[PDB]
Amino acid sequence: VLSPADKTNVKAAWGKVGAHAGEYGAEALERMFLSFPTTKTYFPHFDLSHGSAQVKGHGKKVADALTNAVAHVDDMPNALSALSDLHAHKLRVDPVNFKLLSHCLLVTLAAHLPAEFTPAVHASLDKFLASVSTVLTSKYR
Amino acid sequence: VLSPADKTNVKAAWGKVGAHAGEYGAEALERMFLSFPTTKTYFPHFDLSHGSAQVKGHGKKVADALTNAVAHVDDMPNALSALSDLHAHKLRVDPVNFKLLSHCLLVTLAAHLPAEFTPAVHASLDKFLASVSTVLTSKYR
Amino acid sequence: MHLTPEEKSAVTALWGKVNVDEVGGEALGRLLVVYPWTQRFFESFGDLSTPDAVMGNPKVKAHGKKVLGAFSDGLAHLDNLKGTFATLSELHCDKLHVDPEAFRLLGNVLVCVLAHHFGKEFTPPVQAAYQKVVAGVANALAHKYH
Amino acid sequence: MHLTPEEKSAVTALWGKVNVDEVGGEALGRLLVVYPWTQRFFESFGDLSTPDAVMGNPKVKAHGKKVLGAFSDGLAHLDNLKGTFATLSELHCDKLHVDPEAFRLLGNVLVCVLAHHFGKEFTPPVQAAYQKVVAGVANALAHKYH
Ligand code: HEM
Ligand code: HEM
Ligand code: HEM
Ligand code: HEM
Repeated sequence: VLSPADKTNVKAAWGKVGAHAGEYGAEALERMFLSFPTTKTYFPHFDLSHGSAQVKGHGKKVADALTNAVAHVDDMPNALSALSDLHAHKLRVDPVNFKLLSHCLLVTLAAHLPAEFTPAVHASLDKFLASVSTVLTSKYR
Repeated sequence: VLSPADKTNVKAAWGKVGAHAGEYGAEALERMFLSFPTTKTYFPHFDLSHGSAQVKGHGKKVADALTNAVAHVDDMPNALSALSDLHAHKLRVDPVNFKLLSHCLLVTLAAHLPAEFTPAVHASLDKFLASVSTVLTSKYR
Repeated sequence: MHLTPEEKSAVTALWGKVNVDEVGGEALGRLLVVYPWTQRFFESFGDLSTPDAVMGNPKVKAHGKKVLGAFSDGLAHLDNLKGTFATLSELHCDKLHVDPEAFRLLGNVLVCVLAHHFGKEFTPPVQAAYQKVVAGVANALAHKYH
Repeated sequence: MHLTPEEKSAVTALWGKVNVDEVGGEALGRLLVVYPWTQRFFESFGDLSTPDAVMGNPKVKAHGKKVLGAFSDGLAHLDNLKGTFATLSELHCDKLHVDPEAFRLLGNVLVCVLAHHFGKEFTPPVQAAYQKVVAGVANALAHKYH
């Protein structure tokens, strides 16, 4: 459960991301595809090449949704209902995969928000991605 | 989330366990020690030998808690709060090990309730164990 | 694959008693039922809406038998699983796009299936041999992913 | 390892730029903070009640340096991590009772620290290669558990 300190930390950190969230979404995907090649099984229809517009676009989409989650950090389940739906009944991504993207997201943030990526902020962001993961896979069965 | 169906399933299969819960608890442990030896790192103080009384004693405690969770299927977070606190604060069992135990519990039940261990019940028991594990791990960070 | 001679004999002795047709059908059906997300690979199999629709689906039964057939063959080459499974590994990756985690779920389900069928015969130690085996097979099937 | 000459060179080259002192202290402390349950192994270190208390704790810092040191030496035996960590694997199992999963958590913490430190320099391709090493090291260390 996200503590008030956590919620603050997250809103701060994400606050800093700003106009770059789209780029960071894209970068996180790229790192995921390269580090955990099994994740590519879910994107056969994409051009997974570096700088692919499909990848960029998807990067934006994910980032945006994260944004929306930080904004409704208090009501995630409700804010992401549709997305939890899509994933459980359409996409059907295996839950193990959520942890890989989460990790690539930390790495990307760390590499971009040096000053802001403190030990306390790191812990919070992780918890947050974990909560987001739980929400997205809650209606799986 | 557990559905009415799931609930009926669990109560029924656990219903059948009856007085063997204890023995089935001990057997799930041995199964786990044998198949996933890394779990043993948490019981350095135990005699893990076949028919160890420590294991017997422990299997009963575990079975009692599960039995307690079934009894309070509509209020597990509260029925297990204390055990949740213990695991989070003292034991500090890495989360991954819950899945290992859950797995060995399923094998144990499968091995003992052939008539009841139907696909439907199997699915329900798996969701159940997952739920218990989530509760026991909820206060970890 | 750290199968001691005694673990290997145990895998093999039990495997002698298995009806791969039957077990294949059960393991695969059960997988689609416990982890419904895995149904994403079989949208052409028809009706998988309920446990009976899945367990009884003629297509699931036939596919299960195929899968376990391949697995059985693997059991005769415990020495060279990666070699044994290489073309299949490539197919699953490149053509089927099957997330390998699915191979681990099936292994666990299969272990529950063997427990269900053999009861007491599926001892703690027999389970541990089979645990090594399903893991080795899943690993072999994921070896060619890229 | 299943490291490409190119992957080997990438690992090797960034490492050359690492301050093990600083990176070791930070990786271990971050671990203790992100995954609080890993503190069960360092009771004797003191007050790890807060990020600041962990990050400031000298015992943590010094243990961190020892861990990264051994890690550092393993990068010289990338073609035999198994043999490089054999004695360390037994120790961790038989004396320390450390769950191998912690090896995995640290690994990912390490990658986060590296990214943190190197920014731009720590590219997707460089991270990919590092992910293979941390995974490799963790396997090596868990290898002798029984
Ligand atoms: C951090 C958790 C995640 C979030 C917030 C997220 C968010 C999204 C969003 C916003 C969409 C687009 C919906 C639309 O098109 O309207 C999407 C689609 C998709 N996601 Fe998830 N995702 C997450 C995790 C994952 C993971 C880990 C995978 C696979 C490894 C994945 C696989 C997919 C796929 C394949 C699509 C559809 C792609 C397409 O055809 O455009 N997602 N996700
Ligand atoms: C759903 C799964 C689990 C349940 C229901 C459960 C329940 C319990 C209970 C009832 C106790 C005894 C507390 C007391 O002294 O009153 C206990 C203790 C303990 N459990 Fe858990 N537990 C679970 C999972 C795990 C796992 C996966 C591990 C590690 C592999 C673990 C490790 C321990 C340890 C080390 C103790 C202390 C035993 C002793 O020193 O006597 N538990 N657990
Ligand atoms: C023990 C692990 C497995 C083995 C030995 C195995 C073996 C096979 C074999 C022999 C085939 C037929 C190859 C061909 O069409 O040329 C096949 C096809 C297939 N397998 Fe696997 N399989 C395994 C696991 C899985 C799992 C766990 C899934 C998905 C959850 C899966 C999904 C598929 C699909 C979708 C096909 C093609 C079916 C079709 O004809 O439409 N396999 N597998
Ligand atoms: C990169 C992976 C790791 C490496 C290379 C490593 C290496 C080492 C080394 C070289 C020692 C020195 C002890 C001696 O020689 O007597 C040590 C001790 C120890 N390690 Fe590990 N370690 C690793 C991961 C971990 C993790 C993740 C933990 C727990 C979170 C851990 C817990 C310990 C403990 C508790 C000690 C004993 C220190 C003492 O005596 O106070 N290790 N490790």
